[PDB]
Amino acid sequence: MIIPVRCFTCGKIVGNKWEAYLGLLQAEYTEGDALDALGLKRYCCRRMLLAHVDLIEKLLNYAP
Amino acid sequence: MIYICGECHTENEIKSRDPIRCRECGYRIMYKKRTKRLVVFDAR
Amino acid sequence: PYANQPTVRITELTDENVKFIIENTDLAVANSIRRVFIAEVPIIAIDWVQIDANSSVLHDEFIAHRLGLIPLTSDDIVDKLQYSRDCTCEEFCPECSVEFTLDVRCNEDQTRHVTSRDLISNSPRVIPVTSDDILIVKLRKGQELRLRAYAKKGFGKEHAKWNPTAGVAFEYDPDNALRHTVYPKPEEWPKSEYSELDEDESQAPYDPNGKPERFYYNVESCGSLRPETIVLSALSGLKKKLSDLQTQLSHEIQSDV
Amino acid sequence: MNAPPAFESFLLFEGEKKITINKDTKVPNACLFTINKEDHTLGNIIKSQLLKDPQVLFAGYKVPHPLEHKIIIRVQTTPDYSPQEAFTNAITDLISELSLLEERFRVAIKDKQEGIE
Ligand SMILES: [Zn+2]
Ligand SMILES: [Zn+2]
Ligand SMILES: [Zn+2]
Repeated sequence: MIIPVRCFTCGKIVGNKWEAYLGLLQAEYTEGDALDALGLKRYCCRRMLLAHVDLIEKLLNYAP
Repeated sequence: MIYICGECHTENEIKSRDPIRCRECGYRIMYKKRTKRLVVFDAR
Repeated sequence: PYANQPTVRITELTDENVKFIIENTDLAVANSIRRVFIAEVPIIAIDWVQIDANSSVLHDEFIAHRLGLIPLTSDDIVDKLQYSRDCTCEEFCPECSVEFTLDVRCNEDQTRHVTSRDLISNSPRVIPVTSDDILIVKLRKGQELRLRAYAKKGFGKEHAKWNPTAGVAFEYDPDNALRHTVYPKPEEWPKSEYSELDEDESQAPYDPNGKPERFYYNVESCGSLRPETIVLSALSGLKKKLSDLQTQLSHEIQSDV
Repeated sequence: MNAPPAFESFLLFEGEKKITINKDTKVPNACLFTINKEDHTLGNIIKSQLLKDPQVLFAGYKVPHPLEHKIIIRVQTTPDYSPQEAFTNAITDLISELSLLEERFRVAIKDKQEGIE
């Protein structure tokens, strides 16, 4: 539902990078470039952002 | 005790053995208010 | 029948990783200090949460879990803190704890991000790593959150929130001079980063009376400790384990009579 | 409850003692140490040092169950040597090795206070 704070395998901090990923993609950077610029390299830390579905933005549509 | 309407979220004290309806909204689904005794968690 | 004279040589040094090389030692010692960077280096982290009002989307035990994995600056004051099970105080005291506090309320219509810039502490030595911002939860107009947390001291055998390191690389013998591993077709394998072979060779020639030396390390860090004090605190922690076991032993073969 | 607290893996209880000696009766000059609340990190560091002694005939260790926390070490030496001797001489050689490596390391990081290049 929300980006995890740590990669499950390494332990590298991945939580703060979510907004940036959307922005780089928005800028039209190709996905491969965006991930590298964020600096993730190992293919265990790239799976974190590449395969994340953000469900928290759809539970904010229901009035409290 | 104190109940919360299911539509307008306006708290209203319902007395024992009394019909279940809101006020200013006329609604019939009530949610009980969260307790005030405190419970502690672990980040683990 | 005695020890060795290992020699260290650092290659890189940044604020998030160290590359070095340990020559002239045994494989068992070069590995036993690879498991100490991970498990037995002490560090600070949150371990006690109490929620007063949570009307967000995530339940109470979701937020109590995303808080413990936030890394706190544990640079210098980890050596002054007792273990809360050893300290002679009550449940908590400023000698074995650090108290945090969060309180956020959303009033405007635009959504609100509850980052880690809201964790407000009392001791100016331990703060979350901000000197971007880790996201904790998002709030809608009319929702709020407020809590109190304490941050204890421990290491990585308790819980994986107390280890101070990301991936820890390690490798030795970049070419199969010892044939510890056996390739079926040695031509399809990429050449290692540390290799010294030619561009048209696959393995070094086999030598039977060999022994593994010159181990290569690369230690990253999550943000709590500097990458060079993760190593200094590991060697100083492993030495103090053997030094304490030798006490119990000599206390046993002395009470043998 | 089936679930066990995490501190049971390294924290000693009240009645337990960390180390225990027993003499093996099948062969002479053999002993069997049983360290408590320990694992491969310490078990393996000892065995490799005992083999470097030219007066030790046997040395090994095992964790009898991965879900309990206890190791076992067996040593056998020549008839003019003692297993308790070979054990404590091994430890003082590890400590003399780690404290040395710490000095050579702390020098290497301050070897580039500003930088060598
Ligand atoms: Zn990773
Ligand atoms: Zn109503
Ligand atoms: Zn205290």
